[PDB]
Amino acid sequence: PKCQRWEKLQNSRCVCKMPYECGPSLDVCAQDERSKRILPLTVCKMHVLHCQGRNYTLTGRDSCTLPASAEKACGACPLWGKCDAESSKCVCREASECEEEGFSICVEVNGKEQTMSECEAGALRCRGQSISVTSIRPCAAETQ
Amino acid sequence: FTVYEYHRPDKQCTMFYSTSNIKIQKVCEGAACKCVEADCGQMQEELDLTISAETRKQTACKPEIAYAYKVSITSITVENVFVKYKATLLDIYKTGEAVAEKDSEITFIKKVTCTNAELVKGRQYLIMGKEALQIKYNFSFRYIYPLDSLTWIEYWPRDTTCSSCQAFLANLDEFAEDIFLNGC
Repeated sequence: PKCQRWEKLQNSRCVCKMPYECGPSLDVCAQDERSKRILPLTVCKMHVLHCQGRNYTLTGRDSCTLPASAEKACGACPLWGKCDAESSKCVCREASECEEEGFSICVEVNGKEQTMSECEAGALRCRGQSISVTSIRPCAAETQ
Repeated sequence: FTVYEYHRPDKQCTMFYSTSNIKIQKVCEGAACKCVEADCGQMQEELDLTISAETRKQTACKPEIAYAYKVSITSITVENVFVKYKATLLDIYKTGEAVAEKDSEITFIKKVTCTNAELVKGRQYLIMGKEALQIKYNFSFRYIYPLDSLTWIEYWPRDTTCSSCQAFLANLDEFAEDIFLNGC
């Protein structure tokens, strides 16, 4: 059946997933479904809501107080990282430690827009690399 | 309980009963029907000021909870242990076991002992409880809800802010949004 990152297929057919089952997605800034005001959100929850016909709006990388916007402590690490040995701080993983399925998202890196996995962008964010997220949808950069 | 006409002895009629009270009961428009345990309860008051929206999340999060939605009551029926209570499905949050997508407009039946859980035709409403018994005379009994005892029930405001006041509907919207975005 026809599953997807915002999805949960059933009865030999495609279907949407619950925004709470999408809750483990990377945090980012967003905007109101019928107003100009900015607020925190997650890419998988916003996708599952849009798959349920709910409204949403984008925001810049600094436009809201998203919980995942900086490196975390031990015992609460996002999917892009884990606790270090005998240490209270969390550490960021290499892109090969992609245990989560992830979305694919658009980001600016080295002064250029590029599509990458949500977990790889999360690793670059957590390790303090110079990045700027541009949409929860992928870029045009892979066009041929 | 049975009879025949003495002037017409072929004209014989019968029904079965007992003195003992009955608790294994559900009824349907088909050849086999589901059963419930004597099920009846009571609803909440309409337009309740600043009611506990987090308690609605806790009720929908319960292990017995596997029906939960926001809908318009469409019409009713006549068989007194299961007056059918048809609907117009607006949204769903834990419609649960072997269910599917909204706008199905299916029944949510009621019984005569449940007098504190009355419903209004055309009225918007919010509710929670157990899932449907999944077989009938049709290929399925899917989403034919039991509306059984200890279930949640309340009115859903059709227009909010002039009704003294919008904060009650906004609390219900926050409860619905918490069930959708955090769940159980």
